Formats: sequence, C-alpha cells, structure tokens
Amino acid sequence: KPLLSGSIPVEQFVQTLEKHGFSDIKVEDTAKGHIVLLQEAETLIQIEEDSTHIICDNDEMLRVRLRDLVLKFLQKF
Amino acid sequence: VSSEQALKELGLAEHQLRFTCRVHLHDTRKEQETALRVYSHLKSVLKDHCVQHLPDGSVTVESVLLQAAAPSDPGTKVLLVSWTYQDEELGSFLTSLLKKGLPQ
Repeated sequence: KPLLSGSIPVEQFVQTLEKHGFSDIKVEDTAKGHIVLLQEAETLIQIEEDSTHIICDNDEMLRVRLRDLVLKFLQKF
Repeated sequence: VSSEQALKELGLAEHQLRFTCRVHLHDTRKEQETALRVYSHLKSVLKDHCVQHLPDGSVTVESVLLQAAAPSDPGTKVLLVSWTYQDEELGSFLTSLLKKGLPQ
C-alpha cells in the first residue's frame, strides 16, 4: 500500500457521505478536530491532523465504503 | 525517488489512516482463554506470518493488533482488531476470518 498525506475537511467529508447514501450523520467537535458519528455499525470516524481513525462493528462492506471515501481526500505516495 | 523522500521533499507529513473493528465472539470462558484460543487459531491458519501472544494477553499478526475490550454480558467477547492502511489487506482478512468464529 502507498503512504498517504493530506487533510479531511469535515464539511466536505459529510457532504460526500450524504452523496453516497448515508443520512442522519452527526458531528462532534474535539479540541482541534471532529468525530463523525454514524448509526451504521455504530461507527465513529475521528478526524484529526494527519490522523483519521475509523472505529466500527464488523461490517466489512460499510468499512470499505468509508475507507474509499476517506482515501479520495488523500494523496497517495 | 522513494515514497518517504517524495513526502519529505514536499514538506508533507504522513497521514495515518487507522481502523479498529469491534469483533464479537461468543465464549463463556474468561477473556484471557478466548484470547489464547484466538492466538492458537491464527498461528495455525497464518503459518507464514509473524503471529504473537504478548505478555499483556493481546495478540498480533504482523502489525495488526487484536485486544480484549473491557468485559461486557458474560458470554460475549469483543475483540478490538486494529490496523493502519499499510496493513489493510491483512486487517480485512483477519476481521473476515473471525466472522466464522473459532475452532470448536
């Protein structure tokens, strides 16, 4: 796999989640980042500087979907 | 140019993309027994890989980390499986594998 770099803007990320069929998306603020909350697989997406952490139940199709959308905001080295 | 040189040449930091999957397993044994059963199963199935049972009872397969969650319900163990994007194939493989449970 390639090294990744870049940032995930939370507004844009949420908008693309909606474009891809997710609804009722909730967003918390943290000290400098955000957490996106989805009912699907009780998912948290922690969005911080140089760090994205997807925490979800074992729903591989859901995880792959989020993985792919996150990767579209990053550069691949 | 390599991948880290091509990052450093642009002033950029690496972005860590991390996954933690909450795997549910039915086991009425103590969680430590569960973790041992998980370790033995993975060591048998993934013979070509580095598979470890660490002194805190956690399990690893290359750099994929498998840990007990905090004890729940007494018959359900949650195994937090965590990996970064570097190990994406291995990580999805392991969560897929554990969907089928463990040897009897």
